[PDB]
Amino acid sequence: EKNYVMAIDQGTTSSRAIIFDRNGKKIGSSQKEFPQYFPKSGWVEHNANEIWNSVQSVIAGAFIESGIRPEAIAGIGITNQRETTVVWDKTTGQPIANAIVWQSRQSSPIADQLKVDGHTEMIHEKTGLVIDAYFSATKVRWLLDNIEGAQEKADNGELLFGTIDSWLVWKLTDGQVHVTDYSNASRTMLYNIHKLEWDQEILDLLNIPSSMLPEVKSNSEVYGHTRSYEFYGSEVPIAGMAGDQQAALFGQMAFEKGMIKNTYGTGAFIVMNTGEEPQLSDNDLLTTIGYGINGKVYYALEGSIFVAGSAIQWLRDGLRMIETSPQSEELAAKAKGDNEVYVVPAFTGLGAPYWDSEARGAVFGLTRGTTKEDFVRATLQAVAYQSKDVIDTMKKDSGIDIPLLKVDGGAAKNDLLMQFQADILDIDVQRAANLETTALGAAYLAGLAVGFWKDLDELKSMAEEGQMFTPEMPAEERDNLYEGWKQAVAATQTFKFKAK
Amino acid sequence: EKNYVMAIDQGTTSSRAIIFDRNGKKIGSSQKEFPQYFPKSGWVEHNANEIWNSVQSVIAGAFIESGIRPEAIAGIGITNQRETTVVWDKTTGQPIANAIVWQSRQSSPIADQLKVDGHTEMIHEKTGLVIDAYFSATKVRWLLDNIEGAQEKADNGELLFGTIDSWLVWKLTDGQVHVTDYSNASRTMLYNIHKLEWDQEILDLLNIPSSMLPEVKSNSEVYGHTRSYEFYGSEVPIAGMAGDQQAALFGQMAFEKGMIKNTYGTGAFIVMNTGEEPQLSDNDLLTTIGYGINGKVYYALEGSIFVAGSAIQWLRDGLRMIETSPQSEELAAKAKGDNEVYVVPAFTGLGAPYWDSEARGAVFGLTRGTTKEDFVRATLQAVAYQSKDVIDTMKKDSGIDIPLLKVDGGAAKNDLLMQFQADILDIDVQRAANLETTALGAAYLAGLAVGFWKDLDELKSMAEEGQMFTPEMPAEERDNLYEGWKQAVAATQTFKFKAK
Repeated sequence: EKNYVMAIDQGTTSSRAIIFDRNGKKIGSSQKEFPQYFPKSGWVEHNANEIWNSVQSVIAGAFIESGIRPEAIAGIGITNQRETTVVWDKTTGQPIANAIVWQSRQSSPIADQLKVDGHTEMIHEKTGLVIDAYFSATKVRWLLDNIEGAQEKADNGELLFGTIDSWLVWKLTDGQVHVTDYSNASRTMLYNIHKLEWDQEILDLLNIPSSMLPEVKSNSEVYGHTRSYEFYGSEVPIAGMAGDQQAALFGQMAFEKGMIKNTYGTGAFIVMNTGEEPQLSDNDLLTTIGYGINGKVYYALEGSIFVAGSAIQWLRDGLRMIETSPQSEELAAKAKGDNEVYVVPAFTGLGAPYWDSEARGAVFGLTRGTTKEDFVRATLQAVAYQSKDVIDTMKKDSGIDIPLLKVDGGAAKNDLLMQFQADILDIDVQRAANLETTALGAAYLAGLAVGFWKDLDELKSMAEEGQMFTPEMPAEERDNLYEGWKQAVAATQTFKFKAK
Repeated sequence: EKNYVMAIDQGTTSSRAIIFDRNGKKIGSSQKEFPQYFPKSGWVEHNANEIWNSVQSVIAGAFIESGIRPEAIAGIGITNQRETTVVWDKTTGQPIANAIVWQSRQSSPIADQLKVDGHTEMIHEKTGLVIDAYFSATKVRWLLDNIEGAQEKADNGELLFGTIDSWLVWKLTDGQVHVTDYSNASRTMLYNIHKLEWDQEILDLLNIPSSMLPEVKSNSEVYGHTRSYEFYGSEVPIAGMAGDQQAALFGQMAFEKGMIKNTYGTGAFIVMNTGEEPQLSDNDLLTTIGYGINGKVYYALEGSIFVAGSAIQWLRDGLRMIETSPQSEELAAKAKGDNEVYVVPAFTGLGAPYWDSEARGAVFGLTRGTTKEDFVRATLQAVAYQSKDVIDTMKKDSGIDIPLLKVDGGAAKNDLLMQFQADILDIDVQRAANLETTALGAAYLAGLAVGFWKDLDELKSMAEEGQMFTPEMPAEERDNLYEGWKQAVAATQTFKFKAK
């Protein structure tokens, strides 16, 4: 236990591990994709054993690339795709079925039914969330409805539930620790964010035995130590944990009320720190927990954009319009049209501020002159436009003006996209020097827990700001582009055809 | 109470690790490609640190996939691309330069000069080999010629030489052990195979200091134990070692005199076991050491075909005629032509039985109706034809009639190619149940050294038979196809153009 901390980032389509020194500098890293299953249209599943294997792989890869040995690791921090739900057998460690991903709509019939039975308001008051298949609760209900015998095993204390943080810590401790942090728990829709406890009324409503549930802890404390007889001959403290979007918020050093970031990945998620009190007005956004450290709980407002990077995957894999995902920026830069085509890629419904689960993907403004380049450019721009919807909502809700947006994520590497984002927002966009701020955030949490870094000030002193994009598009051009987006979304929301 | 053996197969374009149980069943494996460098025409280099990283990765991957723990491995067998040469600093452990691959012709001017100065008869009588850039000797000379200061450091005991086996054992032991086995040693062109020692007269001729050279040991004994603080730990015996083609011979259980195999991979290599006395006539073939075990040394005859699999990589990367390598099987199966097109892919010269370093790749029988499919089929068929050349030479030299050929290697999976091989040879072709008999060979060697398996009879009790291919083409067709090949080769050997 010495001079390095490791972060593991278990993302939607790949896992990553990174080892940092006491300066916050990257010494080694490794990344590996894992299988995505789509058994029925709208369903998305992961095999949790394959997720664990990808994590084992990248932990190995980080050590191999760094030349660092486990005995030198002070702490491990863990961050993850949120909501994605695993249920597993307590004795064998075997998942009962595939994990259901946050992307999946397979549990929508159950969410719909909860709405028809009138629970929307109660759920929102307790959890800060909205009744939707997005969150863990209906994924658990789905698994206990559909996996033969699962409900009875659960009623007999034999099955455990966990989000990915919890699953991984379980794996790493070989079953000794079944824990989750406040930020991940807050995403389950089973957790009361005001009383800070699993909500018994929701549990009863859904017939989920409380014996399935992990204990909830802060985002920065020692949860246990590795056994994992792959982590070599070392018992390393598992010491920081947060949902990926909250990890990014922390890694961006957004510690003060009002500070705001956006992470561009498979989806895009705008999170504002609101401090120790939720927020007077939640309208059209989620109220969630940012992080719990130093005895205190810090809340956040979040607007979720479900489909961002995955729209580009669709172009590649569905339409086969592009050969690779990076090729998309090459094509978009070459677009020659008037910029009047709009793609609203709401494959699973519109996220914030709309939260309209019946919307599907749509395209507008097509003409004979519309080229592949134009269509790909419009697809990329969607995430910038919806980010503005969200950020305007955040100003309205928070009554705070927003002079600056910090940004991170794989997709934020696209300079032209970031310039466009600044241009349409008419606010400065500050891109992180190290785009993987999710992993950095988890490393910070773990480092603070073990005394690797002592104080939030030692973290600040590591801050080395990145590329700044300043707005350079005139008000008339910007107002026109955004007004066309609003009309596109409006028109998308009018298509609500349901068969029979 | 340890119940598994691991084999590491460090090949020409990828490395692979497999864990076997005491019945020989594969429990887990992992394979990883690593960069191939071609700095000039005819040169082929590997970064030895990247090769080490690939082996680290696959050692992890096999543990990860199998669920087995390093404390349960009875011993590790290592097998490798032969001749490939690394020279490194004894103190830093840093290679002085890229390794020079067996494929590389960069040291040809040095080999050429040795032939001009009449050293053929003497090198062959000492080593069983021929003077060619293929073998390690001229590659070490190239490194001492061309890396500034290298000859002086070598002369001062500061640099070590190793084929890949030796490099890997050095890395695994963190610099404790500098060893090589008889089979790998015999391929350097620095090792006297009659006297079983490094040949001083060859070393003086090439000005190679003997302090560079590893100790030479048998193919089955404990060379040392792992440190490798990534091999978790667990100090596991490093216990079997052989050049890849000799490991395959052992893996096929070709333990008796006369028994013969061919391994179809990047190159193809026909090896016949000639027992405890070398073979009487070596004409047109190599005399090499098969393996040393039980205090005895088993010799072998070899015919090497440099370009087999790599002809298909050339179709993919050079001509861009196919999308991936697997696709070649599929194109060849659709070929409609008379089968009268011949491709002699001798990019770096012709191997056994020709050993003509000045021949280059060539193509014959083209007509306006020759399709891509026909071109691809002719390319694949070359290795089958040249294997007949070699097998007929072996029959000539040994007087042994050869009624059966055992086969293995990745490229042997192609049933149409394996049938064609049996067809043109008019002898039965028996494919290994497990195509990676190389790794199996290394495992057998390691297991025998630590008593995991006690005696050769325990090895034979594991034999599970593979697919048999029996000849089914009449004499006239077989004789015409082969005659055409021989004319193609003759014509290739007549093109000997050299500028100036």
